[PDB]
Amino acid sequence: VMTVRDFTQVFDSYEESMIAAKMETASEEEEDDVDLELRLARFELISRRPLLLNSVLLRQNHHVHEWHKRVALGRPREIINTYTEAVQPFKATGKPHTLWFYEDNGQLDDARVIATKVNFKQ
Amino acid sequence: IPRLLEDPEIHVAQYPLDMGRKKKMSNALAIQVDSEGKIKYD
Amino acid sequence: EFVTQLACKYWAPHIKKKSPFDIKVIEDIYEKEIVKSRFAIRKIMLLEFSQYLENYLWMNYSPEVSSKAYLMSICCMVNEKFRENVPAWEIFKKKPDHFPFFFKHILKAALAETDGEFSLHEQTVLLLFLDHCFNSLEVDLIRSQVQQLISLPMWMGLQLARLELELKKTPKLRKFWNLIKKNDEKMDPEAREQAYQERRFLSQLIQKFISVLKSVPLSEPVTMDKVHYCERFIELMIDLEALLPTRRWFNTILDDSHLLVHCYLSNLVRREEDGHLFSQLLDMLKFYTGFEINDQTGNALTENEMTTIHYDRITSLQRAAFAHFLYDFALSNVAEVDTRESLVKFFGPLSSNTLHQVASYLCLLPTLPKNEDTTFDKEFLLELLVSRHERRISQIQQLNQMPLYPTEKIIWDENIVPTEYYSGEGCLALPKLNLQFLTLHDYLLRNFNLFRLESTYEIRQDIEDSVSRMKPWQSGGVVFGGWARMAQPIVAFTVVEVAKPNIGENWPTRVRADVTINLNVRDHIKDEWEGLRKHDVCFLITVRPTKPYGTKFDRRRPFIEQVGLVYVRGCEIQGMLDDKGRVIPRPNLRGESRTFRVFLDPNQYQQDMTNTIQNGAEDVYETFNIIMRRKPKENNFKAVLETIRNLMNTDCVVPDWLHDIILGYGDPSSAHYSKMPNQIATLDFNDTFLSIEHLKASFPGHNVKVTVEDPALQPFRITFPVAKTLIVEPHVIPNRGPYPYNQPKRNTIQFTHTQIEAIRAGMQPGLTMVVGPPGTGKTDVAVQIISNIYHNFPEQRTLIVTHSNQALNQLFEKIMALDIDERHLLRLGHEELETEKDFSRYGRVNYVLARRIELLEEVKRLQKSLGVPGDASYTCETAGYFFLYQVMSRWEEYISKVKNPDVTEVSTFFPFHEYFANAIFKGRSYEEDMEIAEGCFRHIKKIFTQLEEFRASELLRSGLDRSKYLLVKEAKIIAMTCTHAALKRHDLVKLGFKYDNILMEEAAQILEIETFIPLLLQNPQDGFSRLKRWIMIGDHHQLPPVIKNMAFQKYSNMEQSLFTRFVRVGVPTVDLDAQGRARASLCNLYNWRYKNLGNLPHVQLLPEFSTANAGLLYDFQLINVEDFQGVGESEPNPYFYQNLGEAEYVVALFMYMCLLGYPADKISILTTYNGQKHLIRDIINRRCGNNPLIGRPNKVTTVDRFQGQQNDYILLSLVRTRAVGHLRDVRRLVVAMSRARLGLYIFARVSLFQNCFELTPAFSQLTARPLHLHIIPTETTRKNGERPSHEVQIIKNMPQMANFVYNMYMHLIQTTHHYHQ
Repeated sequence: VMTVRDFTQVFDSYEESMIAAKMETASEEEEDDVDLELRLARFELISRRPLLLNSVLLRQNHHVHEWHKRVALGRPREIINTYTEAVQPFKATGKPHTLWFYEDNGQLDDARVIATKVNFKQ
Repeated sequence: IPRLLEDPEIHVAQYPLDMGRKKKMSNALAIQVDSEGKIKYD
Repeated sequence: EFVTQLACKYWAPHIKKKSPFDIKVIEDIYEKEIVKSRFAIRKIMLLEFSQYLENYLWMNYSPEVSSKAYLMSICCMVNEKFRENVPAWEIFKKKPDHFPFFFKHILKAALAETDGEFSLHEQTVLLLFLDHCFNSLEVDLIRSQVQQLISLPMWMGLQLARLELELKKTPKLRKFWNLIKKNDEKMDPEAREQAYQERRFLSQLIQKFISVLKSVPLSEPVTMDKVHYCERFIELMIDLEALLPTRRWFNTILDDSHLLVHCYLSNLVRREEDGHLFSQLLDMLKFYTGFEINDQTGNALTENEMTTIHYDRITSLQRAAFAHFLYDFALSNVAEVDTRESLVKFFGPLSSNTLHQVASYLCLLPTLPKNEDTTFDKEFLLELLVSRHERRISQIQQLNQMPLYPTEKIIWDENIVPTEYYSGEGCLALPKLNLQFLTLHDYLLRNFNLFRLESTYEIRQDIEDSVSRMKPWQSGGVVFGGWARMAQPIVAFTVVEVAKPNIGENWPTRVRADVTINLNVRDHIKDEWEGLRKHDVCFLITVRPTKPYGTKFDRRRPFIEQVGLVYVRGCEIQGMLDDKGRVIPRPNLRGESRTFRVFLDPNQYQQDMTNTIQNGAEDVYETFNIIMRRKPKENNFKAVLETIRNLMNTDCVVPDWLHDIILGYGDPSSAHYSKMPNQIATLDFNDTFLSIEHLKASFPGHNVKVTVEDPALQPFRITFPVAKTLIVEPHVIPNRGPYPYNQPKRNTIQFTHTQIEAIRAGMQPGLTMVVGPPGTGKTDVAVQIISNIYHNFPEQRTLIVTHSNQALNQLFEKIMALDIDERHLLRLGHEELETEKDFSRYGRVNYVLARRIELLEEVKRLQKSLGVPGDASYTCETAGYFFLYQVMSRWEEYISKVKNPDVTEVSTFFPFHEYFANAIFKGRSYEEDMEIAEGCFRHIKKIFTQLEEFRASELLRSGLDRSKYLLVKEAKIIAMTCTHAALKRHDLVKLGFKYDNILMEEAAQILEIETFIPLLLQNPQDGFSRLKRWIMIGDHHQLPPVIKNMAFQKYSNMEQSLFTRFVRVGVPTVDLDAQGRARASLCNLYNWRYKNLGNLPHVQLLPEFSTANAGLLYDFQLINVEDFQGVGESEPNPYFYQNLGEAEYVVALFMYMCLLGYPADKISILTTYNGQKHLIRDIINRRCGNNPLIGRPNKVTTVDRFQGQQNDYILLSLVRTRAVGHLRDVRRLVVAMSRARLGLYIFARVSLFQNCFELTPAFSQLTARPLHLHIIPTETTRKNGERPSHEVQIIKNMPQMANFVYNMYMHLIQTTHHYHQ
């Protein structure tokens, strides 16, 4: 497996390396899904939407909208970020900008944490 | 159609609950109830 | 008797004088024979076969006599010729003058008011005729008429707003548009009006269709003529759309008409029975209207281009939405709004008027005037906007979701799986093979579907037979009243694995199941079921029997109702389980129960599960009660489909100089060697020419200049210019050592100048096509090409692909006689060894192992001859060390002394005297002895070169790994059948199989897709195909690939090989022109079919070809055989055609010959029908039987089963008396005429075949001789031409012959007595 790791580093040095990396991710982890999403951000779109569907089925939890955002490269991926929000904060707004305060967004993130409910209200 | 005890026209061997189809020569002496009531354990 | 009497009077062939042309004959035949019989196929056949079109209709056609009946009659004949697969256009090509007038009036008739002058059926006939025209643009006469219907000017049929939209979309188009409008000014008023009518034809035809379609009621009874018109119309749409020259401008026209939306909302598609075929044709059309190709460039669209197209559409819809209507929709991201669901949500609530207005802003419909209501339905308007803008899945995703097995919903659907009873009167929902394909995906998918659907037919026969034999009866359970060899009751079935889907895909990656059977059967059957292996395909079947116990089955009746067929699913054997639960030194299992683990199609599984979960459908996989196996050799369909799909998925990297030709467009000659940029100037022809005289004679049109004047010094190298001058350099083969027997084998064939052109072409980069008529030396050309490539380009590897193992046997036989090392040879296969040496993986591993032993012993002998101590034996490893350390050192020192200078010192310092003591120098000259020394070193070096190659067998113990090494590395020539290549492509690519050159034989016998697949048995190299050469050798004038169900040939031309398509496309061919296996007299019976096919010298001059056949005056005869006991052809079983009169006559002739002393084995008996084959065999056994004086013929078989075979004497029975049948295929004729070396004797109803126009060039020759058998029973050394010195008796019929042979035999039984026991 170490040879596969060094070869993965060789793919990291780089189309064929992208094939080795995508195979490394598809070999069958959320951080690794973030890595494959970074590969979508670099290499290459519908297939990326399919792998993103795989990452979504693997874990319906808030960076997935950003994974959808690669398809926009954006209003549609932001819409996916919005529908994901319905399926569940600022990410939908970022999708809106893609179609085109952070502190309150942060207290909102405190709301996003998994009397406490009263705090969620405040 | 049924093929089980559960369920003349059939033209099949059917035995519906428990009428024995093979020799047993069982010892048991028939339990009896008289008129309305009782298993005649006496 | 009416049509035939007319034929005899006015137009029939072989009638010296006919009555003059009379228009009323055409009028009477059309109204009273064709129309009144409701266009009866048998009537139309009789007319067509009688040569009505060629001899009466067309040659008497003129504008002044043209009528409805005349136009229709011509179209009926042309259509029938297509139905019968005979040339349809020859008479028009002969007299083209009035065809433009005729064609224009076909157009008028096709557009004629519905139910007017022309009936709907008559206009269906015209649709089909026009379909044939559009499908025949290779004919100049037709193309010159059709051009105006399908070029850019046809766009004047577009809505004005759509035209402007397109011209804005492609601004460079406008100047061409303007130029058209200008040139239109130069036209006189009638030519202008004619031009405009032609330009509008297809768009107007669409309007006629739409109104016909709308006239179909939803539930009320409908006339079949309307249904069939609509069907043929969609067939026309598909063909126009699937061909780039007709698609290029028409695709926009079709879209502008919104035909597809009309069709999907139509009452007709909603009729589950009536509109079923229409629906399936509709799905095909939809595939092409949305096909992934750029109409203008002709290039396939990328995924990015597709997405852009879709995004641009939404974008322009949002622009119109924002400005004029849908505010929220217009501002939303594309992905939010572009699903069908979202689009219905946004546009569904809107009024009809608003939707019409939206469409108008997209130039889809004319403006809705203020305060007017639209005339279109809301569902039309909605579906128009929705279908245009919704997300589409790609062609690849569509393909990847297809199950590879047919279900019960497919197997009995005769729209896509026709029976052999298919007449050709209706159309089918099938792809067609002709000349061109849109893209590689189009090409691969057409072959995928045709292979898929054709294989499904054989599956149905397998299912109907085996399941019927099992006699499923009701007991609410099933009891089987019979047993079947190929099918067993399922004792248990359980899905044991449903694996997770790969990322993206919505189907499980793998579904497995365990199926148990109880082999309570005959041991022969138990063995066969236990003979199942990995990748074997079986079918899982569910019957819920309809009949009570004892009820007879009738095979003539609908199978599904007969047995209660509910489900069919396919599966693939992984392996049988052993008693330790392991998937299978194979074990001996106990008991009669057997369990197999199998793979289920994952796409089919998901669909069934989805159907169950969503719609409450029962779980199919809990219901199976029958499992059926098949014959392995007839059961490769799934593996072939898989390989084709894989090929489609890949980037399909074929040579860029092949891609366009493969798709059938562009310059057909652009891959010829003379047009390849990497054409090689100088080639070593090695042993190709036997002498300088042979060489000079090999290039008739060239001036040969030799680099050396001395005639005694004249192998040859030839340099070609870049001008009619060839520079020939003789050279000397490098000495290979002091054993003169190690001089190379050499070619002995004095190739003709034409054969040389083939060999020359095959040595060059590019596409080489060789047409090789019977016996013209295809095989010798092939091995010479292979040999020349072998020597000229040692690094390069050659792949050989044939159709049959017989051809491979022939190639390897001839290869063995040439200078090719057998370590470089390899033959793959899934077989009886027929060659002197074994070239299988097994044979080659064994050769290497045995050769390694011998060579290591030579190293030991070399060691000792050098005085090096050491008792250990050498390995390949230590042999390598020895060569560098002991051999190379000594040689380098030696060369340092004598090559850096007397004759004496060449020998005095030669380091290997003792090793070669068993075999040196002549002491004549330095140069000679030095080269002798050099050759000795080459001899020794070859030993160590081989051992280094053989080291792999020391590093790889198993025979399988050893064979892999030979396949991937060692072999330079690798051969297999196209069948094997298709099955093994996946494994070959995984192994890293590589090759540079492909040679094929029997190329016109190989299916299109099985010709294409061998191009891709390797991965691309640096983004390009490694393929340097493609050589195909075959004969399209002989029989085509075999199609089990001829309906797929009739409708789809599925038999057409790639070879044949390439010849038709116009790829230049090398046509071998001198045969060497049969009499010149026999060669005449088929050489008319070929370009300049003559005979080789030895056929012309050797006595064995001019010696007559004993007891027979003529070396060939056609023998007329009238009725016997009131019967001619007979049919004891349906389609089992026989002819007792012919059979008895043939057998009697065979007996006559045996009684004359003929070698019975030198006689083979052929016939065109299997029914007659069995009957002749029947008579052979019942008349010859236990006769000592009469042997058995080598074979009694059909002409189709005798391809590539021959005997000295052939007895041929044509059987038919009622109709000509499949012998009308001239290819079958040519094969039948060329199976005999010395004698051909044919028995037929001569009159029937004489009347057949296509068979005339053969039969006009055959009837130049008597039709009564001329025998010479008292007879050899008699020559072909000389008048015989015996009595010639004429047998006038079969009974007279059977009499004669009886008397002759009874005289021979009394006068002789032979003795075999």
